[PDB]
Amino acid sequence: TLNGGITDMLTELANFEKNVSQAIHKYNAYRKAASVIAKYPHKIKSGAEAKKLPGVGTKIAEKIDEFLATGKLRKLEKIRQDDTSSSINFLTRVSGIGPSAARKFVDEGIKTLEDLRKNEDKLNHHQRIGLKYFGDFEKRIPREEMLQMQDIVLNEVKKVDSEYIATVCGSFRRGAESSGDMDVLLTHPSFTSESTKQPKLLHQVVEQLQKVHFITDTLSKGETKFMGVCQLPSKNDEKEYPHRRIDIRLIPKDQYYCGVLYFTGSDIFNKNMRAHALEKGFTINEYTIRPLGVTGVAGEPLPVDSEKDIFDYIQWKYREPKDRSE
DNA sequence: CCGACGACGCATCAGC
DNA sequence: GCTGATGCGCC
DNA sequence: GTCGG
Ligand SMILES: [Mg+2]
Ligand SMILES: [Mg+2]
Ligand code: NA
Ligand code: NA
Repeated sequence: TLNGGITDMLTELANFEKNVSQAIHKYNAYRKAASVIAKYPHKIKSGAEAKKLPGVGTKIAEKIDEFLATGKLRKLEKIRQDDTSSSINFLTRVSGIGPSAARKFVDEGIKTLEDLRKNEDKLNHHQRIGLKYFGDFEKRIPREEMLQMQDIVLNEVKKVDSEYIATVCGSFRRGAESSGDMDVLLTHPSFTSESTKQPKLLHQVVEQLQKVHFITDTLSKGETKFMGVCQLPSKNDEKEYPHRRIDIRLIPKDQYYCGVLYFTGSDIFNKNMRAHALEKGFTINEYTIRPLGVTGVAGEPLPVDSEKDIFDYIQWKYREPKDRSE
């Protein structure tokens, strides 16, 4: 947090390029520089000092010099004043509304929270629920509450089938004091990379978690991935808990280690790792690590019997989940 | 200089 | 209905 | 926007 001002500035520029400019690589470049600056153990004195870090080039260096001198950035100050940009940036905060939908709504005059509420019939299902729990979804989940939700999910899943294994990943597994949402990896013996010996494996759990009124809403749902909303039960006279985003991901049992590496994150860590995998001649997804054959095509899945093995292939020393918060 | 930037599931749509 | 492209989101 | 070829 030594450079909190800088990283906030860069994160804001990242969100600008992603939402308004619709330039996904600029957004990624900014988020990368923010990440590598975030863990830099010195209070940065100059842009030139920052340019040494991987991901900080000439442009960001110049902005950091402007920021450190004045405490602001004129590029952001203007963007803060632009009506179209302020609108798009807000609309994109509703889950389900991306850069395209945001710009399309503004063209119709739908640009405020009030406009969205009088026009629910123009939102798809995801966007309606996103609008519904707009306030709740911007609150953080204390680890105390993550531990409660974990006990519920892990015990309800045990009740459907004793052989289900649920593992809460995300920043929770990274040991964070708070989480923005809950992330659940799910494995069952029947679902392997060889055969689905048993249908509705994800459905059964979703239905069970709905019956005990944990899962309250569904954003999207398929055979392997669930996206929805959940809420902790409150006692008598208690004000209710905020509604929380939950993601449940069914991964084949034998591909657990690539799956648990992947949803443990962070998102930037994964990208840095997967980019590095390519430089070392491998491609990594949620399922497998595969070699890159002489001409580009991915080879066959290499054997993986721990998270560390994936680190070994690409010549990385192992990094505990708590050290992946990039 | 300039090509490449991680990799994928689900909802949604256009084309046939 | 199927196939693929696009939008949005997950880490 | 940045970097490695
Ligand atoms: Mg999360
Ligand atoms: Mg999530
Ligand atoms: Na640099
Ligand atoms: Na959004």
